[PDB]
Amino acid sequence: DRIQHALERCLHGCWSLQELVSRDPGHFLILLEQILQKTREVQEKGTYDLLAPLALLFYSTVLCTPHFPPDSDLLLKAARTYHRFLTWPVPYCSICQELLTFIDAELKAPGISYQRLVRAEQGLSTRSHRSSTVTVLLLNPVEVQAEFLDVADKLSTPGPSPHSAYITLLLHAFQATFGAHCDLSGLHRRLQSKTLAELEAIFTETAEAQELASGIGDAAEARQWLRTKLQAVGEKAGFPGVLDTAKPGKLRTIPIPVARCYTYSWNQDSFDILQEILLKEQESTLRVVVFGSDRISGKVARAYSNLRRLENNRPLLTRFFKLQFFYVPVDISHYLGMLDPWYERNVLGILADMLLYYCRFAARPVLLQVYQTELTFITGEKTTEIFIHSLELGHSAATRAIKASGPGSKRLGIDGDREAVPLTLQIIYSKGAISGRSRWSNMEKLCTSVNLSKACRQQEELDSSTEALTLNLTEVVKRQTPKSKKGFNQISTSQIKVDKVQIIGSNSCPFAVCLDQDERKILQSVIRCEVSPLLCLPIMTFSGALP
Amino acid sequence: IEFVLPSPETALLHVAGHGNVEQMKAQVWLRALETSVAADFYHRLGPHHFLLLYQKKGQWYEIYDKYQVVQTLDCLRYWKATHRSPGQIHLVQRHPPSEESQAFQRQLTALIGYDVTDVSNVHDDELEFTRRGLVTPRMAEVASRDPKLYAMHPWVTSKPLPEYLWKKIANNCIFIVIHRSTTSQTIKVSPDDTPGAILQSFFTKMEQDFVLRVCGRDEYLVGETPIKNFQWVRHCLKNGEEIHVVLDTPPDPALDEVRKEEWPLVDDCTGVTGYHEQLTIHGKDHESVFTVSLWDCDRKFRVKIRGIDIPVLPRNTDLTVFVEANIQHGQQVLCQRRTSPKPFTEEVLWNVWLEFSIKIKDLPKGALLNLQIYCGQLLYYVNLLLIDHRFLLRRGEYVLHMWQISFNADKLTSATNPDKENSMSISILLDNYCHPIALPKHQPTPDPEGDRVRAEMPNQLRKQLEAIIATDPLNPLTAEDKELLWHFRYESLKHPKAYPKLFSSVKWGQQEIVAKTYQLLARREVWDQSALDVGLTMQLLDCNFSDENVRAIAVQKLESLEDDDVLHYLLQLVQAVKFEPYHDSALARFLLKRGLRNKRIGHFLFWFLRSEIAQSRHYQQRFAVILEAYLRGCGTAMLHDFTQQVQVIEMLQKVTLDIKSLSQLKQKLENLQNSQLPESFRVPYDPGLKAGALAIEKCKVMASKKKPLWLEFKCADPTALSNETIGIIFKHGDDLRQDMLILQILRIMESIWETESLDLCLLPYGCISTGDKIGMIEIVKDATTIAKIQQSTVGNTGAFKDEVLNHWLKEKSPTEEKFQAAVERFVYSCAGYCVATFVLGIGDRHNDNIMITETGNLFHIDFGHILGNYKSFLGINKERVPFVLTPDFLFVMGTSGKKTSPHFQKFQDICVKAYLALRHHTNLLIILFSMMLMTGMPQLTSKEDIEYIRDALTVGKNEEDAKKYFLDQIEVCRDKGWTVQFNWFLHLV
Repeated sequence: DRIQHALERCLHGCWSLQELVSRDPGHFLILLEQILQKTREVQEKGTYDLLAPLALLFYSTVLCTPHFPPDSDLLLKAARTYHRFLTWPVPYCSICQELLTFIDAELKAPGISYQRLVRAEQGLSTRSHRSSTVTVLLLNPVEVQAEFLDVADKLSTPGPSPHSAYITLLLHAFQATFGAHCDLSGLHRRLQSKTLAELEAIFTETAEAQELASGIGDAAEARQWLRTKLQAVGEKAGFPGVLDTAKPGKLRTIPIPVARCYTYSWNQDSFDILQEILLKEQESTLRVVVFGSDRISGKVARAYSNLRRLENNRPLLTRFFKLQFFYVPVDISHYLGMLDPWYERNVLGILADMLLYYCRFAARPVLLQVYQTELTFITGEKTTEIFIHSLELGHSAATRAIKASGPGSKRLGIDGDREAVPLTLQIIYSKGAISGRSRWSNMEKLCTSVNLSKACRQQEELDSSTEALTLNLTEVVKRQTPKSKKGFNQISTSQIKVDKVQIIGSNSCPFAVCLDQDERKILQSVIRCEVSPLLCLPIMTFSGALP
Repeated sequence: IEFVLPSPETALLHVAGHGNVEQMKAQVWLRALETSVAADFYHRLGPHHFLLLYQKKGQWYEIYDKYQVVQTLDCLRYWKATHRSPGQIHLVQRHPPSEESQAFQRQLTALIGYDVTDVSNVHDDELEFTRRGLVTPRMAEVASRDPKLYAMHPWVTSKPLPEYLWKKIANNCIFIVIHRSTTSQTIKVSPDDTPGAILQSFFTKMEQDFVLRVCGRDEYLVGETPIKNFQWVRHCLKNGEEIHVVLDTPPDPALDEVRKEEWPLVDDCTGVTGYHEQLTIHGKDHESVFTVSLWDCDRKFRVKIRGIDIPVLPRNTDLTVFVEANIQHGQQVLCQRRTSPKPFTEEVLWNVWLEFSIKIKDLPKGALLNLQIYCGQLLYYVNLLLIDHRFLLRRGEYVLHMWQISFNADKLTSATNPDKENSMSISILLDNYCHPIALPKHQPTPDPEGDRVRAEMPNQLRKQLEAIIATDPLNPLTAEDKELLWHFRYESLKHPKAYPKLFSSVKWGQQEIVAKTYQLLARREVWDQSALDVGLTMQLLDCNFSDENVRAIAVQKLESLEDDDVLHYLLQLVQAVKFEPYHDSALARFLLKRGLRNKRIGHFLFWFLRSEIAQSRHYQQRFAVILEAYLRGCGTAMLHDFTQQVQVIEMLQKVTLDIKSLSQLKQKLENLQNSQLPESFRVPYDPGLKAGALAIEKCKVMASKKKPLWLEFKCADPTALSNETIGIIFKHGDDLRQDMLILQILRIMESIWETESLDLCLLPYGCISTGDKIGMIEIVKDATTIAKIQQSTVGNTGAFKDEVLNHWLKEKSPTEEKFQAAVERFVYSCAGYCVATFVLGIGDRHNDNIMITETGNLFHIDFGHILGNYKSFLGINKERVPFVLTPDFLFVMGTSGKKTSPHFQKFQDICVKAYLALRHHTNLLIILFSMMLMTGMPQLTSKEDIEYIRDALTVGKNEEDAKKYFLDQIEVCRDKGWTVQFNWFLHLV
């Protein structure tokens, strides 16, 4: 009853408390009952919002639960309930099909999914063709946060040995089929004396049996064959009685071990250390966890753009591999939480558990909308490929700053809030790309300051999922020459919804760009600025961009 | 399924079930590449795709659908019926169309005036699939066609000869004047003798391979039918003219050859959808689910309005805008949702999910999502067919270009505005699915019969139902009436007159009610042996019935019409094609088949359909596809005739356009006559007549604000008995679709009066619309205008005198007997036109649009001029008269004493007879009026306009009361003698 209340409190948002209430093996089955009831209500009432969090909670609980009872019908009821979801739209029926396959695999092989996840994360020996492993990198500058640095240190500890990982995997696999009829204490005592090679052989045999049983085709026959094979393996390896040996021996949770997380600071050098950790792994998939505020959003987008330019002839992706990116805020997180309520409640909101949960159970990538900026200089050289979230354009003190920077130094004074002398500004904006009809419009006047903002920064009070850009004319000319009425003098905040922008200066009036107060980039002396809108940065979230 | 590769290589494939096996193209392609290095080499030179073909009946068929093998069930069914388990499918190359094929397509495009092959304004392949699917009825009609009878196209009727024509047969004998070379012989033959008997009698009255062709016309008196049953013979008897024929060699059937079909037969699109049990996901293993039944989806319907995009804002109204989405089925809004009002600018963003209260399983076939942009009133509209023509629910993003308004047929179109660069555009998102969602087959079988009722109705409820059935079509049904009709649906089948009301009582927004309706109409028999009622069929083909099965029922009853009966209602059927939700409907197939069967029906169908292609953008593509199918069907001789007609029409279009921009007309006419003028062309409003040279010295331009061309052509037939020319008015700047609809209604009314043995001397002229605001009108000879008759003596200053018309008619009568005949004809024609214009509501006209011949007959002309004014104003803000009964007409009839006269009494009697005759067909007249208002009006109609007729036709009243009503109308006409005409003159001046 209290588990149902905790579930209800979790949905209408609590989270770690809800996960920790499941301390007893029967709490797993109780929570599964509650989740199935909530899912049935959701389907009956057609509530699209609650499907993804409920699906994820069911997946996690079934992954962690030990030894579904032989008489239990949770798996069959869940299979029917989800198979009823095939008439739902694509982002929901996709999760439906994923859970249906997962449920079928867990019903045929009771501990297939937990064994798969733990074996992949710990990088244990695999006899399957093209063996896979999971590596976690926590990219933490030493100036991110003390609490987050400490939690990364806790995750960075090597912790369990391959011996202990094999013991835990074998214990979970044998309990998932022999729940209360196996002596887990005696089995662990016998396993503690086993050698590493023996443990590896036993684990490989059990894993092969589970994979074979996962595709038998008949649930009862698959379970019977897996039970027979596990009994044979136990008899071969000298295991004690595992068939109805002792009723007193009750269930044990066997929680997921801490994944082998590596904490290395890359110092914002465009993801250089990823190649180093590839090389170390040589001597599959890797999970990148990015910690930091908005100040490193530019660094992250440059790094990913460089990686997406380079991987075509780099060993990171040519070797069997999968690169996943996770972001923790410590405003990308605002946008992600706006799209994903689960991300808002769990990540954007004892902490190592949540980081591991986000790493393990976030499988839907959301492509962050980034803007491609190209600047044509006053000297004839053309620069391209600049990525931002907002932009401040036209400042003459900023072009003095860019001239001070030159071709090999930082643009000191590009931070904005600087007086600008009037310049000859041409504004070109493209409108109407919602219907595929791009309409270009032109103005040519005198201007000092222009704001180029993304609605996603303030999308909480606007049209849902609006990828458009806002061009704002405000605080213009009055900063230096308030009496210059010929140009854009004063001008209250005027907003134009735009998608592509071209702002053109003049040689006698040099132009400048402020890239969210990023002074690291070098741009010599620019005049023409072109901003254009699948793009970049697929940050993983629990549920993708629901339509 | 064995496959035959393009090298005679036989690759034995295996039946791969039905789940996502339209990679069968890719599967067989990869298998061919593996099994032949020649295929590997040809991969670098082969086309993009190939074609899979089989042989259903020896003739070659194509599998034209790329989604699932469930579609291909017809080939498998034929193979299992023939018991040949290994089926052969030939893989053939996508050979490009030949040079002659492209030339023929270009000629067809020139004839149609629209490029059917252009796929730049389609978001699906419904039009192309209709093009492919219309081949089967076309080939069926071409194969089952009598060559000689088609070539000679006799115009016959099976209706009994009217008594006023029977009295014109003096001694049960008819004289026919047969011409051979310059010799002419009169042969007396009984009216019950076939043309073969007449020809044998002529030969015995001294080879035998000859026919009788009407002199001066391309009309033949052939076939096995009594000589009295020919429309030409009846026309000659009615006009008292002598029947002249010539002994002509029969036209060669080889001239009507049809070129071979390029495309293989496409079969049907009903394969993708099966019964519910086959499409449902319940009982499946979530791995064999390749399609999802529509009736499984229990969720509410949901559509995401993304935004609105316009290049430049209209300045009519602004400052607020919202979107209203209506799920509706045949003008019945099943559900309606609205968006929040937002400021009206060039681009408005909502990105809001509108979720209706209608379940997805409850969406019927032909359900229509009407997206309307309102302001603050309505600004734009567009429609999307929720269920595709393959019985598939729509999914994905749609950028639909909207229609701008300037109850209407054009509001039901599923076409998208072709003006991409300037029109309003609305972006919507419909949910995507892993598996396609298919609406199951309409009804598996009524084996349980839907619990057909056994208990007798109580007497009181029987009386209530019978009272409901007898009521007029326009009388609304309350909730109680609909509940009674549906609750006793199995009793309402026994009365065919209740079918429109019964099917209007069906709740189309519920799936089970639609299934019960299909079970109900699956056991229709009283309707099948029911005598054909044109009014009931028209009611079933109206805009209120969007269901495919009801339309199929109506067309099935239409199929029993005669050729002349189809000619009577051909324009109404073409207009009713607008109401069909899908392009390939039973009405389109019926029109195609009956235009291919008869040459006259085909000619008039071509012109009626080309006019709609030219003037109506909403239904350009559907009508263009239908016309392309017909033109591919008809023979090459009639294609050449159509080409010559289109050539002369286009060059006269150019001449009218050049003259209207401004002796000059004369010079342009000699430029035409010496170059680019065909030697002879078939007259568009009269296919039996061939106009030859142009009498340039007689052509002119009327003193009209439109400046039409008065042309007179020479008759191309040397066998013509008179030197009379052919008059044709080519007019620009007026919409002639309304005029020709009114003329068709007048012809139908005349047919009704003939059925009740009444000759009102009302004869409509020949008007055909040929293009956007341009058309052609027949010139009635020896006729002038009443306004011009008045202006001869008094009327230039507005003064009007009563004796003008009687004296004018007297002057044109050579003798006293001719004057008496002219007076009688004037009385009859005036009564007929007064009754017709009062019933149709176009009676409030002026003298400038009323004509009279020298024989006394009366005419109303330029119906488009007054129809629009009547629709806009209805005469409620001025002094309105029921019809033009001017005191000059009364003086021609009576003694002007305003008491009575024998001719006036006869006029009253005959007009009352005609009024009651029309009241006998009240239902047909009402449905025709409703269709005319829906289709012929570029504006938007509503109630209080359609129902006017049920006040004019005196619906629901005694015959004596209706007679008194028409007498009161006559009296109020006699009260306003010159007031309304003087007011019209002041308004014009």
